[PDB]
Amino acid sequence: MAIDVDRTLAVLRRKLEALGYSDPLEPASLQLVQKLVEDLVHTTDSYTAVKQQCAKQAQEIAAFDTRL
Amino acid sequence: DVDRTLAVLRRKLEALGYSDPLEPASLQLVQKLVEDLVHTTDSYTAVKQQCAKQAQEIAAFDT
Repeated sequence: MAIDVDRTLAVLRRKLEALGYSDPLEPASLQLVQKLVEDLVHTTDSYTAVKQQCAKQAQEIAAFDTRL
Repeated sequence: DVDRTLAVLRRKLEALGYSDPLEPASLQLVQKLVEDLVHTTDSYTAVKQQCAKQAQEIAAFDT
């Protein structure tokens, strides 16, 4: 997961130092920006879900404390 | 359309000796996206680890 982000940064960094991505209205440039946005959305979704998992587990843990 | 307004504005700025104004703006956007992407990924990983711990703690309560 962090490996995927790492790769994304690697590809991005190549593109920036590489030529042909200097024109932000070039389709390749706009889709590069679009990919990053979508990556952030998916990652933000996953973060939200795992926050729920953690929250449910905290509830299960606190449920034991009361049983004793 | 907005695309033509920017193209016109681009041309008039090249004439005045100014580089494409969209490029700097685009770079800043990417800067913020990268930062958010990494920050959110760190938090994700951190919570993901907290779940593992809690999972063990829950496994111990059972047995």
